[PDB]
Amino acid sequence: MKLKTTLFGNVYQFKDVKEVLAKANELRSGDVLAGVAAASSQERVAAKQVLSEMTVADIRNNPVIAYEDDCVTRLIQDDVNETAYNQIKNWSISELREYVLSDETSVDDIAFTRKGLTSEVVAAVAKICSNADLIYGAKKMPVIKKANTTIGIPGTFSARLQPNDTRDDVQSIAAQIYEGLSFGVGDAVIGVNPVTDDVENLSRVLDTIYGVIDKFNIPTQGCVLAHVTTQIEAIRRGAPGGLIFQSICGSEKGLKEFGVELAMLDEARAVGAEFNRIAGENCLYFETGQGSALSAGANFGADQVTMEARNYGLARHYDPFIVNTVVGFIGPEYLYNDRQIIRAGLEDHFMGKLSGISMGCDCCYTNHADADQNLNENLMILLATAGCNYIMGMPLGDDIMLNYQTTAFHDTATVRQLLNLRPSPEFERWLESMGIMANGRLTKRAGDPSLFF
Amino acid sequence: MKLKTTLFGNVYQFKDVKEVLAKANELRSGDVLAGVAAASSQERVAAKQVLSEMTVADIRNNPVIAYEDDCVTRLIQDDVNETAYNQIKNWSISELREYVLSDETSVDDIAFTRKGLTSEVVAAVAKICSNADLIYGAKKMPVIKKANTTIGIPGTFSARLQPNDTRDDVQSIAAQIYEGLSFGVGDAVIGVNPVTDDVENLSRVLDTIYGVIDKFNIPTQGCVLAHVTTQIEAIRRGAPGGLIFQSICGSEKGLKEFGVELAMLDEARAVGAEFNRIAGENCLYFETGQGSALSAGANFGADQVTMEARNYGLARHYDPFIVNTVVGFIGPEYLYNDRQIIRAGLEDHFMGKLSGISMGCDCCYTNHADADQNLNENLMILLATAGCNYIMGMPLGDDIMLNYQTTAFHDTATVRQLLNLRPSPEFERWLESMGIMANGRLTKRAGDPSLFF
Amino acid sequence: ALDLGSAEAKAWIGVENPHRADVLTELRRSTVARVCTGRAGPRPRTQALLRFLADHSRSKDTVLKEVPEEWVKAQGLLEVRSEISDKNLYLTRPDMGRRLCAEAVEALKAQCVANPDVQVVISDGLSTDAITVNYEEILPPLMAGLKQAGLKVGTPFFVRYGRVKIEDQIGEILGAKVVILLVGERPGLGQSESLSCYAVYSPRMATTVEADRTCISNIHQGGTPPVEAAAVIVDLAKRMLEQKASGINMTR
Amino acid sequence: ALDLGSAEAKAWIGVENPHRADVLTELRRSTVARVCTGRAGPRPRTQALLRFLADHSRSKDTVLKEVPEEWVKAQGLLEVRSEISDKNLYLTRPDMGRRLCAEAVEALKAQCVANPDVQVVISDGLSTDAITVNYEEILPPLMAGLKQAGLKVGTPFFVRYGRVKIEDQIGEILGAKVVILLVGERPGLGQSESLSCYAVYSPRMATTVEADRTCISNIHQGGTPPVEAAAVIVDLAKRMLEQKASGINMTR
Ligand code: B12
Ligand code: B12
Repeated sequence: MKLKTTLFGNVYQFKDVKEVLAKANELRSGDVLAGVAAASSQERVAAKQVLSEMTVADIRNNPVIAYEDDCVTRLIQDDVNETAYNQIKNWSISELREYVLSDETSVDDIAFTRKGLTSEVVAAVAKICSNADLIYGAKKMPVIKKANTTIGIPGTFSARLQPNDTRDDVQSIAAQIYEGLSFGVGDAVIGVNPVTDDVENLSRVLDTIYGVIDKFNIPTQGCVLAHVTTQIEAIRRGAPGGLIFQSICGSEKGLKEFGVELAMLDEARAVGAEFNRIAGENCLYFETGQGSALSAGANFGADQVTMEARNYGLARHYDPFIVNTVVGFIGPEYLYNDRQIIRAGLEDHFMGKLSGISMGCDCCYTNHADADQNLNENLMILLATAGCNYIMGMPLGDDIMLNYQTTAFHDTATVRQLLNLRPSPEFERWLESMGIMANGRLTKRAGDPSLFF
Repeated sequence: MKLKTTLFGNVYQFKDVKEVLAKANELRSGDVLAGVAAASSQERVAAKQVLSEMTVADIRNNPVIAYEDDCVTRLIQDDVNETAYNQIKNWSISELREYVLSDETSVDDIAFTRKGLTSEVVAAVAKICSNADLIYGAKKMPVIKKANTTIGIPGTFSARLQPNDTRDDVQSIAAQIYEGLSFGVGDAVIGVNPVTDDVENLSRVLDTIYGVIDKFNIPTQGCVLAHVTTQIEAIRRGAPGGLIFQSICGSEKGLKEFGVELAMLDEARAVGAEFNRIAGENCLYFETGQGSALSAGANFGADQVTMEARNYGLARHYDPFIVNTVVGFIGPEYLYNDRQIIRAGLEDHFMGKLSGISMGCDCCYTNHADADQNLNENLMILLATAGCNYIMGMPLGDDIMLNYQTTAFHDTATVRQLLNLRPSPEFERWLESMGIMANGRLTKRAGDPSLFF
Repeated sequence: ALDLGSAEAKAWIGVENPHRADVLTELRRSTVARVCTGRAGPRPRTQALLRFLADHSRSKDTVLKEVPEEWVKAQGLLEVRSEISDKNLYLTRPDMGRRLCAEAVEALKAQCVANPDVQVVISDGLSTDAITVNYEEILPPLMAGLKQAGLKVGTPFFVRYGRVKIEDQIGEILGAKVVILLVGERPGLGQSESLSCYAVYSPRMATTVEADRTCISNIHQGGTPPVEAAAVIVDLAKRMLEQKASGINMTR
Repeated sequence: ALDLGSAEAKAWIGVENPHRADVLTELRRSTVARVCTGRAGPRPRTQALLRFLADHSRSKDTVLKEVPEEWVKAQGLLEVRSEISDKNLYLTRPDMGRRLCAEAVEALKAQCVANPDVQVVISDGLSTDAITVNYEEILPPLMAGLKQAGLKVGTPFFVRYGRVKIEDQIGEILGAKVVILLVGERPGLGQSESLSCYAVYSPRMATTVEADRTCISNIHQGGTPPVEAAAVIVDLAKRMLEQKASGINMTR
């Protein structure tokens, strides 16, 4: 391969594939913090051109953490269809970008081609894509999964009901649930982060969610977003199993930071098949985000975009019902501003869809980052046009307990009625029977949690 | 009225309506430069609340330049339907916002209601709207006009072909036209900004545009974007008339800066009626933008959003075929970065649709502003979801002559195929007959100007 | 005639033509989440948006608020410092905030006690208000609780510009068996006084991971009350020294 | 291997299966605009996007960069400032660039000739390349042509950090009947040497509007050549003194 190019008479030389992957990124706060960012705009474009001229075999054969030293690398490498790979190994990343974006490339064409990718190659395509490339590219790569709802069908748009409370108070959780359902939020999942990580608290919060689900016969699923080991214990001891959640990271060191082993996720799939109240074949739920490997000391000199793609290669092995990035959940150290949070949101969603997972996004920011609620509404709409499978929903987007701002219940109803998108077909049918939705639109009686009483 | 609120125990006092209107704006570099911006976020929100408590009467009876002193104010005030005004005069701006956004408010409801508004009231609603408020509100307010194409039908999306050259060279203009049509750009207008304001040069440019139009029987408009006086002279002496263009400003002094009298625009209507090759009843073309009144010393202590609303009230009197704001066309002194340029674009489009004009946007930036092509692509898609009537098209968005970057020919085709939008129905018919479009999508042989040869 | 920061604005119900308005009041009462504000079409009502934007203006101010150092002196605390100089540098460098500067190491080896069973550290972190509002209710019954029916307690001190991985260096310098750190998390929208505790058994900079920590979070008046949360941490520190383990390594 | 700044990269045709490939070359010959680069779906091709991105990085640099103070001295020009100190303040304060600083007024009265018929002013404006590249081709035939079978010419001078309304103050102080400003217009993506002329008859700060000015724009080797543009500006200056008007007030 070439690791050099000439731009405006100036030779630009890079040490390895990892540096070319790092420096071809659009400017963000975490790349500078990792010490891996481009020194100037000219070197960024030079890294982009070197990357685009590098071949699929070049980047596949140079993963950012080695095969012997990393179980996530091994999992990604071992999942490759080698026949798909051998078709495309001598393509440049430029040609692979133009292949993905082409109207002559069908969903079934990409269905086979993506099996010959690794995560680093997926990242490499995203790095030489513009914002509209990322949106149009993701839109023509739908990923459809099924729990008790079907998510990811083109023309649909789903939402996580996120009814979090400071005390895990079951009246406060139920109140937020009745509110979300009245806006048509919850077809992805009704998903609580608990304050306490123990079995009888998990079971009580699950009883509260499924109390509402069973009373009104809602086609959806519940989730309590504790550590996966505590979920498994609760479900084994006879709590209602819906989705089983784990936060993941794109290296073995990053998983060890999170306290997760791969056999826990294998156990999660087996516990799902025995116990869980799920009609379809997908029951896992992952959350990811740029910066997490950097925070763990577990990026190994790789940029946060490459590391986040490796999350999606990891997630793909376990065929989850849903995955979302949590784009501005951490803070300004990794993504500083409106434009960095938008760009990362579009990158993460494109890379997820290319990896063949059911990719949504927590469009969000923190109060110590340079962002506001207009950012969330900018990003949610852009991602909706990219066929983002789901976003979050909270009352006006205020998380009273995780101390950040995500998207409102209002925002899902807004996006659906703006873009003529529907819920999950099972959940839409329920909304119409409750008198909450007609023809994709909130009725007069909608937006009112008192309707359930 | 109240010029006064308490927020977190602190009293926030304002001098007049003008100060409240200014400080309620989202932060931009133009309001700081004008000296009119809020001192903090707290005072911005206080100004928003004071504004939202004010009535339609309060803001109508305080225009930012007085009736007796300003011919644009007189035009805006005298065009009010007073029966429509008397219905809504005791509404708060909070109530007017909620009326606009309501799903129980139909297109026919707003059609009468907007006739009771003045431009200052239109601005007042926009100032207390979020980004998603501006996008959703504008989308439920379609404005449809007709020349040789129909623009602004929901489910459609149009584009100006902008084939500019440094020398007005007729082969370079034609080459850019053949490129633009091959991507399906030009259903709004084929519109050249000329280097020389000169009847001989204007006619030669117009002969070149209409050379292509008459050869391939294209349903569209030609325009040459010199000063309106030289357009009228050229059309009188027998150059092909399509759209007649003028840049406008929201005060009399701003119009004097541009060398524009109101009677020139009356003359442009009458010349269009006598001379112009237009099947429908709309034949005028205005361009606007935030900062222009401030540049002219003609804002009179008012913020650039309120001034830009007054453009649309001026434009509405002449019932033009198309108006667009030129959002980042000037530079960072008035709108600094991505975030400010997006917000202004959403504001300007919402205000144009609320004023009842056929509102599009030049989604654009300059090379001395903190901005890149990804911002253009962010904004063009957001505005397209808002039902933006049209954008610009140039080869990769590079103006070789006006020295800025707008949207590509690619970008209109991307928007259409992303959002399932069509051209103008007349122009789409032509694209289908030319083999350029099938079912909304560019065919294999599209994107290639050699098709015409 | 409304303060947006008032209790009346907090309790406001904006649903237009409610099915059962008495239920809405009880739902509003049940939670500090912003329910029952209704809608205009699919969009928030104006007052709900205004109260949102008001709270956000207040929230941004709390992130760059700092303690007086003479408040820290008046609590009887040693002030010690990270590698970070300013609040602007803290927000952009995590890596400097989780190791101490060169005069901080020498201050801890001279002034604080050597090899404690329990060692309590206070940091402002991401919210100063979290450790200002809560201090008198947290720190006395915690520091009494570890001594009164316990064993060897450490001398407490303040780290400026601290992130939580700094407590591994603190555990290595002081030789500490249990290292507790009470630290401000991110300010939320409506509230900036949420405190967290992060705690390791016997930390080591090379070896220990984040899963080795026990977290107890949302310590304020609207979560778990700081008095009874101090009883939780002392019981947790007793349970750490008994089974020689913390976090994921702890039983049940 | 390809330099994106090369002439081969600029001449590239990216349309993949052409209808008539000989027409495609002739269309690329006719235009400086980025025609004929093809597509991937409805998106730009990779090389077209890369060369766009390269040209933007270079265009961004032409904004910040400043003419050597010794280049102006070796050109034999007076240098004079506006109210603006530096390039960062220039971009955000147009009002300060339309006013001479207090020392600039006094220098103009000291050192320039009083009550000229035609005054030539050169400013960097928003493009230093525009005045650096073009100068030796535009300015000596401008100063000759106004003199040779003509009239009372001013002494030419440089204004740093000038925006075009500063020529109203220059005309007032110097008593000039015609003020010619040659100024750098804002830089395009692939091109940064575009010069504009702004000229005004007998200007006054209170009363002169923008429409009273004549513009001649796009002066460069890809536009109107600076040699033959100098003859246009001399002809315009002659006409402006003849009919005692400029801009929209001029005939024909
Ligand atoms: C931001 C955040 C994260 C970030 C961490 C990056 C970062 N720079 O902080 C990411 C996204 C990685 C994350 C991941 C997870 N987190 Co977290 N996190 C938060 C949050 C919102 C902020 C905490 C904070 O501001 N700390 C204070 C600042 C000043 O310290 P800091 O140095 O900047 O951040 C450090 C700590 O926050 C720590 N940390 C972050 N999460 C967790 C979780 C646990 C169990 C531990 C021991 C430490 C820890 O990592 C950082 C060190 O670099 C809190 C919510 C809250 N109520 O505060 C939850 C929270 C602390 N996390 C929670 C959980 C459960 C998780 C996960 C285990 C999710 C899961 N179930 O799989 C993962 C894995 C974390 C791990 N074991 O390493 C729980 C902890 C429950 C408990 N008491 O045990 C909390 C309280 C939220 C909740 N769900 O209730 N999280
Ligand atoms: C940016 C711009 C504008 C901006 C003004 C910038 C500002 N207010 O800050 C806006 C959008 C307001 C504008 C408006 C118009 N402009 Co203009 N503008 C440009 C552009 C792209 C840049 C000029 C520049 O960089 N100036 C250099 C900087 C350093 O000077 P500045 O002090 O910061 O800006 C001043 C001048 O730009 C001046 N100005 C801008 N346009 C025009 C046009 C004329 C005729 C005059 C006398 C002055 C003038 O206004 C500013 C005073 O504060 C040029 C195209 C180009 N390649 O140069 C056209 C250009 C100069 N404008 C043009 C025209 C025709 C117009 C309009 C008359 C359009 C119309 N048909 O109604 C209006 C009215 C102008 C007026 N009388 O005020 C023509 C001039 C043709 C000619 N040879 O006379 C040009 C060459 C573009 C073209 N179509 O070919 N424009």
